[PDB]
Amino acid sequence: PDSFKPFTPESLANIERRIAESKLKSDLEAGKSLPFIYGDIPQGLVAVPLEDFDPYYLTQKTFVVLNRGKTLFRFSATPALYILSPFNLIRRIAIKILIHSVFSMIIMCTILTNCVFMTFSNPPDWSKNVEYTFTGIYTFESLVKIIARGFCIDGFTFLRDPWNWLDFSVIMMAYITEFVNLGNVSALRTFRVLRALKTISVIPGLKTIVGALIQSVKKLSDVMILTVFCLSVFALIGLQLFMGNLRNKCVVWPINFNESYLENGTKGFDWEEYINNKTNFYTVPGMLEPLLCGNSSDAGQCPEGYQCMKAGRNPNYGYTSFDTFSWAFLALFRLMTQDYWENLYQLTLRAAGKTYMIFFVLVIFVGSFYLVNLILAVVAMAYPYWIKLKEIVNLIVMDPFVDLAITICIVLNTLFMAMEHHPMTPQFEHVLAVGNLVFTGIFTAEMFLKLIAMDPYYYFQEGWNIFDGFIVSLSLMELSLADVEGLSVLRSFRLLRVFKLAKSWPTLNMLIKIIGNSVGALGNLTLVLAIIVFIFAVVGMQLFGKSYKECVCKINQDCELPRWHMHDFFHSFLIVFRVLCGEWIETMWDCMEVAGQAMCLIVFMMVMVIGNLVVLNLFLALLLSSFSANLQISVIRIKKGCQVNIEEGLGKSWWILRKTCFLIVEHNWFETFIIFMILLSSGALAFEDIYIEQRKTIRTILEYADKVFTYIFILEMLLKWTAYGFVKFFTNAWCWLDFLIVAVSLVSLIANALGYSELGAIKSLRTLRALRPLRALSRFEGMRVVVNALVGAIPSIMNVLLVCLIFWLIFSIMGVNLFAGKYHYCFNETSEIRFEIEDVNNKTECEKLMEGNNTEIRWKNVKINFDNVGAGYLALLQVATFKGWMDIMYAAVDSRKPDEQPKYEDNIYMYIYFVIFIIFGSFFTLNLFIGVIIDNFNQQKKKFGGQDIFMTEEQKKYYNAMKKLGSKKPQKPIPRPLNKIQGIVFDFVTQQAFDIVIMMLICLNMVTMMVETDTQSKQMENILYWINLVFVIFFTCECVLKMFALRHYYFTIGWNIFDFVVVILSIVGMFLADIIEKYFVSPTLFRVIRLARIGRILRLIKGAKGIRTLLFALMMSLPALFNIGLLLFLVMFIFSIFGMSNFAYVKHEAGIDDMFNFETFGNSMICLFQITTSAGWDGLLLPILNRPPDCSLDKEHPGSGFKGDCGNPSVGIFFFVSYIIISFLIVVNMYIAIILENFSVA
Amino acid sequence: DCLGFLWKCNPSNDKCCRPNLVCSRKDKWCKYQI
Amino acid sequence: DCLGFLWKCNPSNDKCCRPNLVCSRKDKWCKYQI
Amino acid sequence: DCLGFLWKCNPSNDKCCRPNLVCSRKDKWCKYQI
Amino acid sequence: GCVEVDSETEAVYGMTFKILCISCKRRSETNAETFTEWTFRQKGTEEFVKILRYENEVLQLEEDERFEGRVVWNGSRGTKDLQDLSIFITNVTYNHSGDYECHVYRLLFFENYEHNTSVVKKIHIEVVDKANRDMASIVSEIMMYVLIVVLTIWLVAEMIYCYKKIAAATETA
Ligand SMILES: *[C@@H]1O[C@H](CO)[C@@H](O[C@@H]2O[C@H](CO)[C@@H](O[C@@H]3O[C@H](CO[C@H]4O[C@H](CO[C@H]5O[C@H](CO)[C@@H](O)[C@H](O)[C@@H]5O[C@H]5O[C@H](CO)[C@@H](O)[C@H](O)[C@@H]5O)[C@@H](O)[C@H](O[C@H]5O[C@H](CO)[C@@H](O)[C@H](O)[C@@H]5O)[C@@H]4O)[C@@H](O)[C@H](O[C@H]4O[C@H](CO)[C@@H](O)[C@H](O)[C@@H]4O[C@H]4O[C@H](CO)[C@@H](O)[C@H](O)[C@@H]4O)[C@@H]3O)[C@H](O)[C@H]2NC(C)=O)[C@H](O)[C@H]1NC(C)=O
Ligand SMILES: CCCCCCCC/C=C/CCCCCCCC(=O)OC[C@H](COP(=O)(O)OCC[N+](C)(C)C)OC(=O)CCCCCCC/C=C/CCCCCCCC
Ligand SMILES: CCCC/C=C/CCCCCCCC(=O)OC[C@H](COP(=O)(O)OCCN)OC(=O)CCCCCCCCCCCCCCC
Ligand SMILES: CC(C)CCC[C@@H](C)[C@H]1CC[C@H]2[C@@H]3CC=C4C[C@@H](OC(=O)CCC(=O)O)CC[C@]4(C)[C@H]3CC[C@]12C
Ligand SMILES: *[C@@H]1O[C@H](CO)[C@@H](O[C@@H]2O[C@H](CO)[C@@H](O)[C@H](O)[C@H]2NC(C)=O)[C@H](O)[C@H]1NC(C)=O
Ligand SMILES: *[C@@H]1O[C@H](CO)[C@@H](O)[C@H](O)[C@H]1NC(C)=O
Ligand SMILES: *[C@@H]1O[C@H](CO)[C@@H](O)[C@H](O)[C@H]1NC(C)=O
Ligand SMILES: *[C@@H]1O[C@H](CO)[C@@H](O)[C@H](O)[C@H]1NC(C)=O
Ligand SMILES: *[C@@H]1O[C@H](CO)[C@@H](O)[C@H](O)[C@H]1NC(C)=O
Ligand SMILES: *[C@@H]1O[C@H](CO)[C@@H](O)[C@H](O)[C@H]1NC(C)=O
Ligand SMILES: *[C@@H]1O[C@H](CO)[C@@H](O)[C@H](O)[C@H]1NC(C)=O
Ligand SMILES: *[C@@H]1O[C@H](CO)[C@@H](O)[C@H](O)[C@H]1NC(C)=O
Repeated sequence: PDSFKPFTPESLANIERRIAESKLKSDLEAGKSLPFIYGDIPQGLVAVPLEDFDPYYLTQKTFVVLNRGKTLFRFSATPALYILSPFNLIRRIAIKILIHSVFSMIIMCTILTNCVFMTFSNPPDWSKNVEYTFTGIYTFESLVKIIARGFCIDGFTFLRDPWNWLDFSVIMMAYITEFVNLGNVSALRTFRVLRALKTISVIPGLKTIVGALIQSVKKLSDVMILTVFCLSVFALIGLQLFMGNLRNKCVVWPINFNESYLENGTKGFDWEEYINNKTNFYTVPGMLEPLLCGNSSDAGQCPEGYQCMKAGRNPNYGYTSFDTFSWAFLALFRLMTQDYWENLYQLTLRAAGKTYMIFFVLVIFVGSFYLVNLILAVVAMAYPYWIKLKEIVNLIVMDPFVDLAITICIVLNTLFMAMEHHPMTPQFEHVLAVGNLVFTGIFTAEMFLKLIAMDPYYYFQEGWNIFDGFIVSLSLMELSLADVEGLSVLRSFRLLRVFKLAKSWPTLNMLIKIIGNSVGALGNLTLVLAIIVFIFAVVGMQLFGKSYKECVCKINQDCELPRWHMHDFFHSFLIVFRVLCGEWIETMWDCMEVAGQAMCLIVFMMVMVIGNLVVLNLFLALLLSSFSANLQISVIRIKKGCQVNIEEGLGKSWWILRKTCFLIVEHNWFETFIIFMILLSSGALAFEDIYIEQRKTIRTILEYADKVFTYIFILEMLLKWTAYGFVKFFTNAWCWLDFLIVAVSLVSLIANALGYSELGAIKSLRTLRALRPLRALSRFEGMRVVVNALVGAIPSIMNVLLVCLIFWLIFSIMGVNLFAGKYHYCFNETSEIRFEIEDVNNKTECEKLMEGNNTEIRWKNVKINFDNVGAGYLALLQVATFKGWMDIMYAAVDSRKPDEQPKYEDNIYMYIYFVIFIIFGSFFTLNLFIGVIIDNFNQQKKKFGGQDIFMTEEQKKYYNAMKKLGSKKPQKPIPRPLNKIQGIVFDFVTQQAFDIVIMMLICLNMVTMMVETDTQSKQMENILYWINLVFVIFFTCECVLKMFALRHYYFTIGWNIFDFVVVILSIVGMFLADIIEKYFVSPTLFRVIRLARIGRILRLIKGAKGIRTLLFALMMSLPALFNIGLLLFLVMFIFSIFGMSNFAYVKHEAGIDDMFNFETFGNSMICLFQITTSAGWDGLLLPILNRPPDCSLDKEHPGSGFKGDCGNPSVGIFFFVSYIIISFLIVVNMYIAIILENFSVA
Repeated sequence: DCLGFLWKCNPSNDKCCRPNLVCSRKDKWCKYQI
Repeated sequence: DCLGFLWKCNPSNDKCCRPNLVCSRKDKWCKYQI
Repeated sequence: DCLGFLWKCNPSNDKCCRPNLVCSRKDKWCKYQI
Repeated sequence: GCVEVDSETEAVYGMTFKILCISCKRRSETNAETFTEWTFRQKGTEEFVKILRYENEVLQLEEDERFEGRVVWNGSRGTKDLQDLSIFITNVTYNHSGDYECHVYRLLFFENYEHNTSVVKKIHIEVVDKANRDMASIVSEIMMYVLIVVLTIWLVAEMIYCYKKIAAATETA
């Protein structure tokens, strides 16, 4: 060590002799700091050519240079461009500049200034002068590299670093195009955005992050193969079932041949023009697409005078369909990612029938199994007076009471700000102003006293002190200056004082750690996400910026821009931020219409894939970092200053009487009988739909059976009382719950017998019968274990729940200050247009239009708004879940001063409030929740000592046996037949080649299915019939042949029976299909029977060792998922009955229509399953919030005694919010369960 | 001339010195401008 | 001196910041050992 | 001032210092005379 | 919404009776203009004869002593889009036994298109001197008692049998 010497010519001559000797017969790398062992660079040996410090390739024609920062560089000693030798002064000067840090800083500042200039849609004229400044800097940067090192000579040169390829291409492309001064602007404009990628190479520490993320891809190829294969199987299932179903339409029927004019005229008729003329279809007034229908008994209905036919094109410009494998494959990628899947869910059910809901339940369940694998794949890779006064004030400051009192004032101050609302009376407003004035004075005095107590202005300024001092100055200036008062955001900074509580609330402090990491330890990973989103925003704006305005009439009816577009940077960025939230299909339809499908599909999918990959990596990194690791004394000083004998006649009898009660109650025969009646009475609740009047007989039967059921449960309660005793009976919660349900039933029974059946309280007590199914929770041991596990985590959930509430409270108060009373708008009901500011500017002009008989003009309000903190919480929940957040966001950007008519995007920069909340209140908040759930469920498992918590004792032994059955490797018998002919046939059928022929021919069969299309001509259908026939013939011969060699040993192998049982379905499927196509016609059965052919494609699992190990891991979790699935069904059933009793008559509006409503048990379950994924729960709640004149309080329902179609907003909010929370907790436990099995498997 | 840069004020009555001072829309005393 | 979360590291004398990080024998970059 | 050598142009519509740099339809650029 | 329900069959002499005639249209959001005509065939008579017509929110009663002064509207009101066409007899007499037909003529107004529909609903009313109770209530009332007792004797029977066993075992030792 400590060996330095300038690279002299004799050094090179020695090197070229050294290589001769070697040929005739190392953590020290470039770009890394020199190790401490070598010591500091000599006093004058810095920034010059030196000798290599390692023996690793010491004999190569190489030399080294150093930097004042002790960083290392390596160069090839051969002359640059065959002229510039290392010993020339030409290299030395450029070498001194290339290595200098200041040179890099200029380049970094150059690109940052350049990338900002890329955000301009139409830059001013002088931008060209700035444009040529950049190319001047970039071209100079390359020259220094070229003059300091070789251009492309072997070894280490300019072009041997891949990043310099982009740098060279960027510079040359600018010269050839700009100076030629001709080209397609929208085509070559995008190549400049490559300049943005230069930030990756320049900014330290970003190259490693991107390199890791690129090599992060090759881990997922195993799961990518799985995901594509399964998506193709369900795409073939969905394609077969729903060919042409999404282009059913209600067309006027019968044909009026007299009134028909074909486009050619002549008063003729032409069928092809009939079913393609839009005017012949039915469109529900106010909708944008024609209505779908179906010929089934459970599908949609057409009005009178219309017929259900296949006509026109598929919905959503034709991009939503199952008519082709490519369009079927896209529809299932949408369903896998749950992007707007409720609309595809509802469109398919409206055309294929409600009985097909099973398909969407199945695809949604398995689609969740893919995601767990994808998340686990990436996880596997991150895992005088001055003195006298100073002492006096210092003696009161820093006292625990002073700190304690100020902390209380912070809590009291926050609660004071929550009282602000709209509309607010003058007296209430005055109290808020006076109270707020006092609070600012208290904190102003606090910092002034602490400013004096600590030596003036010097010791006070530290982390927390500067912040609250900044707040105090801001509040004082706001009280003085009108310009400060101009903007509403300033009041929010007071809310940040709430975090001052983190020093005493560990869970709140745990949230600061997560936020701090995102810009601390993981700053570079976060910065890559910022650069990735910026590049996509610029790239999309350049490609599609023009198209969104040229083709505007193609995607909007009014020939004006939609609310989401890429015509400028800010709106381009918002779309990119929107897909990261999971909403990409809706914005891709618009882009495909204007800019074509090929180029739009490619970019939108790269954003979805690359964008979500980086977000997921950041989320997992934050979690794994979270897993890393005087109030009382002040109170103390305040504190300072009967029993009948059993061993006798009756004692034997009475004690024996209690003993026999226990024997009967515990007896399994008795318990099973009671469980049978809990299902019978619970199932009798499903008949109370809007059609009960048509079921006079069934209503009478179930009315009397209710007496029998409630009598039996009374006896069960009495028997349990004696068997256990009052002390034991009233000690456990399960017996308390059963008691409560019985008591409620008796009250409604004796009261009903006495009378008062129409009493309001009794009627509202009758609706509580929906809780009767809760009596089954303790009777099924699968439900009890899951419920017990959930309750054990409640104390942990609550502590994190409080942080969520307090954190969300700040955003709720801040949003109130910005949007309170600014969501109102004047609406012309009869024509359905919000008035423009020219017509009505404020509430006053809207009122003047309401004079007289003008009942069509209304001063309406957006139902979900920020009028107060309570209403703010509901709005935040809709934003956090990304359901209904579009209406909330639209009203915010339109808002103006209170009581002013909204104007289109007058406040466009209010989108940032919702962007900030999603990043902080949703992304980080969910990180905190998962951080404790994972930790809590590990301690819960650990302290119990068991390997499972969602599984019963009976399932555990089955689980243990199944684990072994998947571990004992199969043997390899070779029972040769010892026959002349059967001997040879046995030999070759068992060779690996024979399997390869089978495997390949199945793939050709798979491809033959993808070629099918709805609109295919008969000739193509005729061909595809013969090809499929051959495959059936070929595969039966495979079984017959192997059943001829392995005549009796087939049962010994588990796949041959599957091969056989999959075969006999193929011959029956084709032979029976022909039979049903001529006699006993039943098309709905024909499609289902044809699905048997897809069984062959599943045989690929046999050779897919990559995917088999995960399908097996799925089977391990099924016993646990079954128990959780049961509890979800019970919760769905209970909430289903509540919906029918409350929302069965609300007005058909928004998300409530004639097929998806709460009028019937089937409809309620369909809607409840949809909400389970939190899909479109905003459109179901909105009709329930109606109040007159939006609804009629005395509307008539023919065939029923009910009156009115109004909802109950209070019950509607409680119903939907409660289920959203509950379904979230259960579904989160589902993921934890499957993840635990996979972790124990991997 | 002008009064002190802080003084009580009420809406619809611009008694503070003009045009420098303005009555606030939150509170009951005038405001400064720059 | 330290290597970052995703920095390439040398398993022999890995500089991945302990106790959180450790070199990957199979991927050649620091991972969370947790 | 004038549009430079090879500046964007049409055969009768250049702003360049023509004919010294003057337009042609083969490139729509004021190629410099030589 | 709208649910089609059939009318009751037996009307008690001396008191009122409501003849339901509900005909819901396939899609509820559509708008239409409907009017109805009622026709009646008395017991012991073969040909149907009109008895009233309702349209434009005004009821018209045909000249019939058996129905004059004792029939009033009981269906949908306040609109021309009728879906409930019931009528209410204020005083049932034996002249009112017979077959009824409730004709509904509905004209639907679509965009540049209108469809003239027609529906006929049939009702058969029999007059009795005293109200009867439906069989579903008769059979179910006894059944709940049979189930209640048959389950009560079963419970005590098992209690005694197990009481015999437990008492005997305890006294054995
Ligand atoms: C749900 O269930 C529903 C019920 O099950 C189901 O509804 C059915 O849908 C299908 C379509 O999906 C319907 O079938 C179509 O019906 C069209 C109309 O058919 C009627 O009109 C025809 C033409 O009328 C001319 O001829 C009559 C006889 O001479 C005259 O009386 C007419 O007047 C007229 O002649 C002259 O008079 C006019 C003045 O009055 C004058 O202007 C005019 O120009 C002319 O000079 C009739 O031929 C037809 O009669 C046939 O069919 C009925 C049963 O439907 C039989 O009873 C008859 O005995 C006879 O067989 C009807 O009266 C058809 O036009 C249409 O046919 C065309 O398309 C099909 C393919 O879809 C072709 O096979 C066919 O050859 C026709 O092809 C046309 O285009 C091709 C190019 O592609 C061209 O080469 C060719 O020359 C021709 O132009 C088709 O059959 C069906 O009617 C619906 N109802 C029923 C009950 O079935 C619904 O689909 C289901 N929905 C779902 C989602 O499942
Ligand atoms: C150690 C182990 C211990 C285990 C102990 C047991 C734990 C698990 C069970 C707990 C029991 C919780 C039950 C609480 C239910 C309260 C609901 C309630 O009091 O509601 C009442 C309201 C009243 O309505 P109204 O009279 O105004 O209607 C008027 C309508 N007119 C006009 C037609 C009459 O009802 C409505 O509003 C209807 C809409 C609102 C519905 C709210 C939710 C109701 C259902 C809850 C199901 C809970 C399932 C839990 C599963 C397990 C999870 C872990
Ligand atoms: C008792 C109750 C429990 C109470 C506790 C609940 C906890 C939270 C309450 C609400 C959270 C759960 C609701 C939810 O589901 O939404 C969260 C979502 C789950 O998946 P989603 O499919 O919904 O989101 C689309 C996935 N692509 O996570 C997300 O991705 C949110 C979207 C954020 C990602 C978009 C871009 C942001 C990346 C950058 C952000 C940080 C960058 C660093 C800046 C310094
Ligand atoms: C975390 C969540 C659950 C916060 C919930 C807070 C509630 C205690 C607040 C927030 C919204 C409040 C409601 C907002 C508006 C109104 C209308 C208000 O109407 C009137 O006063 C009548 C008209 C008048 O002002 O004279 C009656 C109280 C009420 C229901 C409020 C009751 C108390 C609520 C539910
Ligand atoms: C709709 O159809 C009804 C009958 O189905 C028409 O009413 C009849 O009209 C004719 C005249 O065309 C009269 O002679 C009959 O007496 C009417 N019968 C009844 C019961 O009213 C009605 O006019 C048709 N409406 C339209 C617009 O075509
Ligand atoms: C179109 O109308 C013209 C004018 O009568 C006629 O000559 C021609 O045959 C028509 N074409 C068709 C395809 O009906
Ligand atoms: C569609 O039908 C209407 C009604 O007959 C007609 O006015 C219109 O011209 C037709 N359009 C086309 C494209 O055939
Ligand atoms: C509301 O719209 C209707 C229909 O276009 C129009 O007649 C009416 O004048 C509008 N109201 C006002 C106040 O302009
Ligand atoms: C409402 O706006 C009008 C002009 O559109 C204006 O003259 C009037 O003073 C405003 N009134 C209020 C209360 O804002
Ligand atoms: C029916 O009319 C009779 C007279 O014919 C009268 O006595 C009786 O009270 C009436 N009852 C009703 C319900 O109209
Ligand atoms: C009923 O029929 C009898 C038959 O004689 C007749 O006298 C009577 O007027 C009819 N009407 C009534 C209301 O009784
Ligand atoms: C039917 O007529 C009776 C006659 O008094 C009336 O009380 C009742 O309200 C009517 N019912 C309807 C639905 O119009």
